[PDB]
Amino acid sequence: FREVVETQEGKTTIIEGRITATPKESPNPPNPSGQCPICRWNLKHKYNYDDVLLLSQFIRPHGGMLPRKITGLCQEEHRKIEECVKMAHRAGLLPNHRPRLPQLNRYLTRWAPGSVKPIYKKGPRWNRVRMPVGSPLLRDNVCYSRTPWKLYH
Amino acid sequence: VKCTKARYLKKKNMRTLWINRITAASQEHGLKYPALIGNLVKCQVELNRKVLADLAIYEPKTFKSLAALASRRRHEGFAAALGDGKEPEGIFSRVVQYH
Amino acid sequence: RGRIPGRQWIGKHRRPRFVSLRAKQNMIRRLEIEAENHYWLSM
Amino acid sequence: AGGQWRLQQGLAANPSGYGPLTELPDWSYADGRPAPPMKG
Amino acid sequence: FKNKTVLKKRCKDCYLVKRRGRWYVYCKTHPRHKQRQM
Amino acid sequence: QEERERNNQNPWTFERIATANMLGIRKVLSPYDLTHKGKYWGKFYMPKRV
Amino acid sequence: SYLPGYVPKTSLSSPPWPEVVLPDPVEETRHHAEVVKKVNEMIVTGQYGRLFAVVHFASRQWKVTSEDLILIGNELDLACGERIRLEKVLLVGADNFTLLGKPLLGKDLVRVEATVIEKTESWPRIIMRFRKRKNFKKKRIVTTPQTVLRINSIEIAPCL
Amino acid sequence: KFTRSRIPEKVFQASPEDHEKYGGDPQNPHKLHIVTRIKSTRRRPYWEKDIIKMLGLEKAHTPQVHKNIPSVNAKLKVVKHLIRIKPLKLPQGLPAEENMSNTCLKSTGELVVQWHLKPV
Amino acid sequence: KKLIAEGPGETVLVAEEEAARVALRKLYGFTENRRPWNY
Amino acid sequence: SSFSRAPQQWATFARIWYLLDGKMQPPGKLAAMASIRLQGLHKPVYHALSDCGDHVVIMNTRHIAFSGNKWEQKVYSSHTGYPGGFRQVTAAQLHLRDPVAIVKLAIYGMLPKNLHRRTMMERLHLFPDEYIPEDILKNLVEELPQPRKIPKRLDEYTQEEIDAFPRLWTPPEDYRL
Amino acid sequence: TYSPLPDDYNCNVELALTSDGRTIVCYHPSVDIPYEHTKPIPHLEEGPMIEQLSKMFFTTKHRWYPHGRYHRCRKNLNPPKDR
Ligand SMILES: [Mg+2]
Ligand SMILES: [Mg+2]
Ligand SMILES: [Zn+2]
Ligand SMILES: [Zn+2]
Repeated sequence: FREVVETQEGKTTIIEGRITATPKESPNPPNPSGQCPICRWNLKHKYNYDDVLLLSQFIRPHGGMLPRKITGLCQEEHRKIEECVKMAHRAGLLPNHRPRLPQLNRYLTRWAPGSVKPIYKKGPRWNRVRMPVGSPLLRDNVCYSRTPWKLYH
Repeated sequence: VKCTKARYLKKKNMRTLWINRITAASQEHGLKYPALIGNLVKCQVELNRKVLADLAIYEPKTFKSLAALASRRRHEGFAAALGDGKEPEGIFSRVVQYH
Repeated sequence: RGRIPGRQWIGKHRRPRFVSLRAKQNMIRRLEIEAENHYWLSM
Repeated sequence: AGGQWRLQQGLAANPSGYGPLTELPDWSYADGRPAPPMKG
Repeated sequence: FKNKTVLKKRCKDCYLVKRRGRWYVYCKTHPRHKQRQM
Repeated sequence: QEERERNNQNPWTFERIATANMLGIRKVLSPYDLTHKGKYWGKFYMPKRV
Repeated sequence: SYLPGYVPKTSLSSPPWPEVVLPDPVEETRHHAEVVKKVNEMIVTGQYGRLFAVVHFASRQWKVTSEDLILIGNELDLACGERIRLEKVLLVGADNFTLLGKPLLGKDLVRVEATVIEKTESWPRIIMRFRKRKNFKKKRIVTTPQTVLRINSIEIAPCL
Repeated sequence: KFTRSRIPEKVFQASPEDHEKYGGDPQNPHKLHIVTRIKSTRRRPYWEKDIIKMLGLEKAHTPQVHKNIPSVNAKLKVVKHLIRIKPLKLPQGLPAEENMSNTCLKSTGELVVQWHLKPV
Repeated sequence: KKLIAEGPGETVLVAEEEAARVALRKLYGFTENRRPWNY
Repeated sequence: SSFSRAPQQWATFARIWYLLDGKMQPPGKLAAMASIRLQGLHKPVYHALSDCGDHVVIMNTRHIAFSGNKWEQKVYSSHTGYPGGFRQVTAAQLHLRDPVAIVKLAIYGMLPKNLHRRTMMERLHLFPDEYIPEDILKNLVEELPQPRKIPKRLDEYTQEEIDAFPRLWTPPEDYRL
Repeated sequence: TYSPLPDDYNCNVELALTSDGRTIVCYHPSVDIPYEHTKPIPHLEEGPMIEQLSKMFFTTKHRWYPHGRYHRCRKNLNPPKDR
């Protein structure tokens, strides 16, 4: 990475960019012949929002998500983890990443709270307005229990 | 007329009541009722829901052995799920052959 | 709210009943043993 | 419960159908004599 | 302004976005091109 | 369509159950349904169906 | 360094339940026999007290002990005061151990003796089958035969 | 309208895949079909309910034997969807006259001639 | 530091005397789980 | 046993006081385990005629959380009796007005609709904060565990766990971040 | 060392089969409560009375009201005792 600073001198100003410590991965990829990281480490269907150790690696300090071209992820996976970090962002698991400056607990929330409207009336069983949980993207995760994931309550 | 068909209600009510009792004592020991009876019939013990419930009332030490007997069969069954054959069968999963 | 026209099981519009995996698992068991039957009463 | 398991080994799905749970004599004399067969 | 199920960008300046729970379409050069999702 | 019905993992289709009638389904069905197997329902057409 | 199938620690990396391992069978066989023989000499020495028993009779189970009454909804063709030895027992248990079968226990292991004391005609159970606005009604009174048994005593054999 | 459904005979032609599955060798075919009813007689045409009564399977969970011949095959074919079919096989030879009483059925379709009622 | 008997009760006094009763039964051998009278 | 008649019968059908911490738990799962403990289903001697129910105490009902947008989606509706008395309030607004409310009407649906309902409801106790009177805090028995594990935060994850977890990909140096 | 359940609250449980493998036996002596797991020992009217005892017994006020003579006479005066 590189850090840029804009310094303040009297009647002048200087902009300069310096290189910082470049982290790296471990020297033992478990699964070679993998183009994306989930295939190189076998995390294709065995991750979620709660295991935030890898999610912190695919974000910015303010809370911005990295691009696919520089990270090198699949299209299906790139849209998966950008969802999972949004679940973690709304859940409040990364309080140090509050973006830039000059009330209630919450978790497992697909959409944003402000934009979502209430349901003043729920229809009958055959037209019940059931609320959503998670997303259709992470449905492919292996379910250790026998019954499947209930995405809509 | 209500006295006649109430017998089938007496059967269903008392039957389902025993399910709640055995489901309760199992949860106290750390198991659930569907897995419980599955291990019992797998381990060849034909104890109906009356005595199975009533046993939990007066000797929880015995019902703990039934639960411990049941939980061990689950691990034997899961070990069988990993490898069906090609292994030594479970010691308690061994069956008696009548003829 | 949520009523339906007339009776619940007949007519131009009725309650739309839907399937459960229980009933699916039940009926496949009945026709797969019938496939076991189909093998045996042959030959 | 367990009916599918019992027929896997060849036993009756209902244990009351056949097997030692019912076919044996349900009572005998205290002196060891054999009781008569049951109607069932 | 106008509501409409399917959206269509009339001109290049038209851009569609997701805002407060619905699909909107805004155009600064042609304000009449605005189109809400229904 | 012809490769989907050839490569389908479901071993059960309208052809087998209808011609053999393993559960007495010919009651609910029509005789025209034997040639209108699964795709059709009155005038409609379900290309997703197989 | 890492196995190809290895995965880092996450919530879905491993199952939620804890991993377990069963003991080896050889020492278990010596454990199966050792715990049995100390119980065998326990009952021979007579450390136990009461002993309850479960019984399959008349197509239904009962939890029973000694000096306890029990009823059956039919006649056995036994004269009053006669004793009988019951064959089927699912399990019998004492204060500190239990003897469960597969499904029942052996004949030589137990000897459950019970006396027949009393026989009633059941109290009059009335039944009425009725249907509405069609003049369908009927009555019937049954007095089924009943017999009262009592388990006089239960004992166990040293054979095991 | 609904009528009696004629079945193509080609359906009842076992392929090698079916042979390896059910273990039924085509040569040396079995002789007798153990039949048992599961589906109710109700909500079925008049020809379906009287045939199963003509076969004598009004009672459910009651094993009853029939022949493996083309004539009786037509009967339980049209009402095949009301019953289970299982073949008859025995290691201990036909039931002798001395062992007529001590017979016993099994869930695997076996019919043991001897039944002494205790394990090995 | 070794137990002999345990007894429930409404209050501490009722539980104390009940636990005293529990010990007296097993001390004299009149427990409810004792050998019934043989015949 | 060797217990007397009345003391033994008393200890069997006696009541007990459970305790539960509602920090980062859903109102349903704590209601599910609570409701079965209110009738006394956990007792193997259960019978509906015998009121063998047990008390339950909840804490941190303010610090609860749903799974989904049910803070906004869910609506709790009631009718006073007059015309226009039908009103609706979101779970968020209802929480701001009464943090004790969400659980008490949530359990209210779980347990059956009998006359034993209101007896078991008042037997249950609720507190928004972890501050309890000494009277009801002293007569405790056991604190049953929570249904769901609470996920840890980045500040909570120790360093040895992060070091044990392997970094996955190489970032090119030519990147602002 | 492996155990199916924690043997620290009810009884020390261990299962055992005869060498032939036809019967199962169990040995479950009850646990001994350690000394460390212990502690040392140390008018009004209808309205106010019905509510204060309800708050005392943790129950409702309905059952405390008096019933009619219809139910008082139907109550059995010689109920049977078991054991
Ligand atoms: Mg039933
Ligand atoms: Mg209507
Ligand atoms: Zn991949
Ligand atoms: Zn425009």
